[PDB]
This record gives sequence, C-alpha cells and structure tokens, in this order.
Amino acid sequence: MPNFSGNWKIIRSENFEELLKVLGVNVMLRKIAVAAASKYAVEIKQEGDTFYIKVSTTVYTTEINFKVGEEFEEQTVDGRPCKSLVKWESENKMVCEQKLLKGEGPKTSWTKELTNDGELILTMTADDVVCTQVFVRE
Repeated sequence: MPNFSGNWKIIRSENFEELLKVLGVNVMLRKIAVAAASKYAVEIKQEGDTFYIKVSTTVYTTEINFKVGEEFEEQTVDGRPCKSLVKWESENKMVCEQKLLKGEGPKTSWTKELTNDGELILTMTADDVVCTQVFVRE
C-alpha cells in the first residue's frame, strides 16, 4: 500500500549551501556539493516501523537501515559518525535527532515527510539553518 516506500528523484533543494557552510565546508566544495545535489535519488523500502533507505548522487551512495524508536549509527551531512534516533511526529512524518560519536560540533537533525499530494519532503538542520529538499516518485 502507498507509504514512504519507493524511488524518489529530487525536484527542489533550498538552503543546501548555507547548511554546508554551518558545517565548515569551504566555498569551492560547497559549490560542487550543490551541483551534485541535483542528482539526489532516494530509494525507500518501508515495512511497519522498519526502514531501508539508499541515498545516492552520480558518484556516491549510502544505505541506512533503522527501526523507529531504535538507536542506530549513521553519518551527519558533513560525514561525521553520529548516533541517531527516529520518532514519528504524525502519520507521515518522522524526525531524527543526532548526537556525535566523537568530538564537538553543530546540533544536527533531519526529517522526512510524505505530503498529501505525494511528494517526499526532507529537511536537514544544523543549528539555526534548515535545508529542505522535495522529491517526487521516479
């Protein structure tokens, strides 16, 4: 039945550069990351509380597996290892809070939401700054 499961292709990406900036990515790389971000695809397999997610661009791909409620390890957007915990927020929104394994750094989090008109909305936060990316079904 229609849920988060499927194959998504980004259609819009607001605030990406500003986010990477908070994470101390230099300008040339930020510019390249913005370019790479327009080929963000996401594959989601969802069964109940349980999530498989492949995010990729042209040259890079990552997979996460999580169950809502259960702690799991992943990377932040700037690729630092962190412990992550996802909770539902309503029927079709989950929110994930992160804490770093080693080190100090910015407060990061992310959210995924299925909208009523069939878009997948992703937000990623670093302190005061919130990136938003919209996807549609491949």
